[PDB]
Amino acid sequence: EFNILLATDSYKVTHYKQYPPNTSKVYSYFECREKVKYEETVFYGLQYILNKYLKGKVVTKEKIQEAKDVYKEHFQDDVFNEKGWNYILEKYDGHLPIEIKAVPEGFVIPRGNVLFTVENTDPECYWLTNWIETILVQSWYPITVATNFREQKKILAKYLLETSGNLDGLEYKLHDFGYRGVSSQETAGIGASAHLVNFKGTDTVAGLALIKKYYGTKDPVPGYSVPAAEHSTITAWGKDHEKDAFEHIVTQFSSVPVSVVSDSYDIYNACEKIWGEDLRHLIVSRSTQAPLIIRPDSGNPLDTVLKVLEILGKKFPVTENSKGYKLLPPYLRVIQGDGVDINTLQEIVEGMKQKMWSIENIAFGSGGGLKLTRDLLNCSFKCSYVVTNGLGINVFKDPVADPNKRSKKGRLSLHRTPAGNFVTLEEGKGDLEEYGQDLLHTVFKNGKVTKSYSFDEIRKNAQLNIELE
Amino acid sequence: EFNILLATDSYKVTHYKQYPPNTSKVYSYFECREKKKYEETVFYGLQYILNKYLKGKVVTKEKIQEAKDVYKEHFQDDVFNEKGWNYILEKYDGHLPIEIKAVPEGFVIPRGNVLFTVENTDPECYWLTNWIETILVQSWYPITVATNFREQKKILAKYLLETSGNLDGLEYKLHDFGYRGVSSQETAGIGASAHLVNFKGTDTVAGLALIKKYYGTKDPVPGYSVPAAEHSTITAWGKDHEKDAFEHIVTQFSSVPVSVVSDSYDIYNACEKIWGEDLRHLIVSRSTQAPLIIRPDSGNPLDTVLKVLEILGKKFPVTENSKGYKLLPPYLRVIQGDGVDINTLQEIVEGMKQKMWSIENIAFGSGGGLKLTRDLLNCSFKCSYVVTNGLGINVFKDPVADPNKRSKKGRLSLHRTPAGNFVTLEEGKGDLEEYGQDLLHTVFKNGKVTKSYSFDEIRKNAQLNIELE
Repeated sequence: EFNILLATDSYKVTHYKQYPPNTSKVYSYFECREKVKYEETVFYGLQYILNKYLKGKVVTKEKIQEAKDVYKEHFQDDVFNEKGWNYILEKYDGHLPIEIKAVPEGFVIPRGNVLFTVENTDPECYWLTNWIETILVQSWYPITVATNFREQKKILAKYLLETSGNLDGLEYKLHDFGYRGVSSQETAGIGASAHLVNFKGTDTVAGLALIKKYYGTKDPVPGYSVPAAEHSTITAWGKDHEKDAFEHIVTQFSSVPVSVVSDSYDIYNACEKIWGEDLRHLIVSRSTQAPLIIRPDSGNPLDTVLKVLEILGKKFPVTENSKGYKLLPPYLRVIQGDGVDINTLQEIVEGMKQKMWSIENIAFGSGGGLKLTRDLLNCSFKCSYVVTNGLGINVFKDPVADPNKRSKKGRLSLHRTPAGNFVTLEEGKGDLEEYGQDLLHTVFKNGKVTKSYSFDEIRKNAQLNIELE
Repeated sequence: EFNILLATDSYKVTHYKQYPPNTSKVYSYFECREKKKYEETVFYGLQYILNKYLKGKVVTKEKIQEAKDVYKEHFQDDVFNEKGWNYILEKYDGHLPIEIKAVPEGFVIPRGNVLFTVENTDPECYWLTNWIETILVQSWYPITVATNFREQKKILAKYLLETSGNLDGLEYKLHDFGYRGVSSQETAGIGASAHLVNFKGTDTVAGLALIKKYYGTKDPVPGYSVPAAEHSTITAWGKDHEKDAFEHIVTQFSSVPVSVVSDSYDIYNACEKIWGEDLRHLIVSRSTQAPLIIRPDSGNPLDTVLKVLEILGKKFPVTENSKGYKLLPPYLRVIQGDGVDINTLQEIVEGMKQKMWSIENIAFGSGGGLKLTRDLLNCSFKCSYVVTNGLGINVFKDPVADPNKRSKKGRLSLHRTPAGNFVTLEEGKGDLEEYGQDLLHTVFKNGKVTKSYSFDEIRKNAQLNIELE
């Protein structure tokens, strides 16, 4: 079972002895510190952490003893604050005397703004604020995943709108195929849930269950998939029977969309001769609700997509839409799921546009051929205010060799500007009442989640301006 | 509770309808595919996955129903092999009819070799081999982390030996500080355990629990830490009292090693004036077993390390070791934990060597200021052999635009070559017995872990040649 006393950076075990004597308050905050890309971030994922790890009785006699014994061996010394943890156990029935304020989940906020704050609600637990830094800082991951997929969606939306005149199906243009490529089962759930803030197509089932348990959606599930082949279901037929494989698969899945990986041996032969000739009769008979989705999975992503489209464009009836772009028939689509990061996504849709192919023809997969870190958005947790001997003091770091690492001073609040933008006020200045109400909400207090958001409101908060029309 | 029926890529749910009819066997393998440097990989982490996710009764009626319900909504269609899963539940008491053979954990194997194979042990469960690809492929992470840290260890060892004449303390030269920068609690444990294959210093406690549970060590713990300050415990004293903070902390931890982050405001002033003058008397009095460890954490990693060393060398008595390199007194050391990836590590030690500073003077920390992916070592799982209508056929992919993605054919085995290197035999050629014993051993069969390795064995297997000498 998870033990919060063992879920911190080792050195933090020793910090209660390092703060100034008679420190009653330690107040800290999280931001995506400022540095033309990633100018605004989606705040998402804290609610998962609050619920899974921080809420309720998180301290017990057994957990304290377990922690004591581990740290004794780990430090080769007795440095563990048994008394402090016993105090939380005895006084608060193991509930953390901590208050956390945060911007609403799904909110899109410019870099360099306070996103959440953490402070102890009991003077005895001054050390607790930064003990939980490590666990809270991991919010960097869902924030960054949600932000990066939103930035990909912006690109897709721009080009889909330009080439088609609408945004129909945008939420299905970037399918998450990343399950095998993440570092653990837990990460798969978190990352997928972050993808699903932006999109609805996913092969990472773990995301659904996390969203259901921690957020909730009006719909039965937040994300969907369709039958698709992998290389093993094609190659198992034998090198000379790729056509037989294709035929079997599209016949098994004749009334639903089906994606068929087409590059096991020769993607271009597969498109021109197998799909485009030998099996063409099975493709042109398919319903608009059940297209064949051809999947290349190798070679230069851009060149391969453009060549596949040209091949298909000559074997199938192509129309020109109202915007002047070429459109495959509705029973035939392409998905490119190899090497698609934000850069190559941009490259492919621009390349298609230059060749007069509608973005309607294509979808993308995120997974193979790819990497986001805590430093991408400079996600950082810092102490900004302490009370020692009853005197509050504004604290910060400001390293001489890196002004970018300067942290904020004093008690923080988030506000609307007269123009309707966000501004973070420092040094308790929000109390001057010149900038209206603090936009942060208390979301955790003394062992209880005090405010939460459904996955539906998170998605609405995370919407693109272009979607808002 | 974890449900294996929900822990695969969604599309795999549909693959039982896509393999050739009358297929009784699907045999698949994992390799770190060669790429036309990371020439050798540490095989590590499968045992964790076998134990946590695959062994024992992993199928129940409730899990089948849970999956049935999820997939019905997720696919908006009833595709789901309920009968196939029922069969495993009824016939094998929910144990997976799968055999996995693997190279021993800790083994260091060149790229392009079979590391493990997977096959169904019952004809009815041909579909199961690749169902579990997703969960098994996540072994990419502990493999890549263990491999990357071993490669960093190689560099450290090379330079430590050159500048000092020995490898003393090598296992403590790269401390894991990466807890807050990974994507989840589970990843933290996995990644830390992989770091610990190579090193002993860690602030990620989760690594210890995982090792104890899944591998085991003679020693009580596989990894250690020491007291250390973070910016909050320094900055909380107020900008005018950094010296007071330093004094408090080193006095609190007078008899053990103590690391003190010294760049809150001005790392160079801190070293020269605070440590080097004001508090020098508290430093030169310390034991060799309890050094002060100065920690810069900002600026150019190389430039800052060299400048810190130059400062300290002028304030403290420096010796010249037998190799002609400068050495700080034993009560004083430096740790650089910002921006230290393999490339920067190399730059720093080479930079130090150029300025005649022994590597004895420095340690490094990983995590913060830096992102390994599945494609780094091209960790891949592919089907190479199937039996259809009683006939075995050797199968593979070989995409025309990317020969690097060609996969191996037929039944595989791993062998020592006459010169003592490694070779993977394809097409069942291992059966000819021309190459000695198959190095792959059955580690999993029909729900049981059949062979396990201790963490001590893994560490021994993963040793550097330089350590062997």
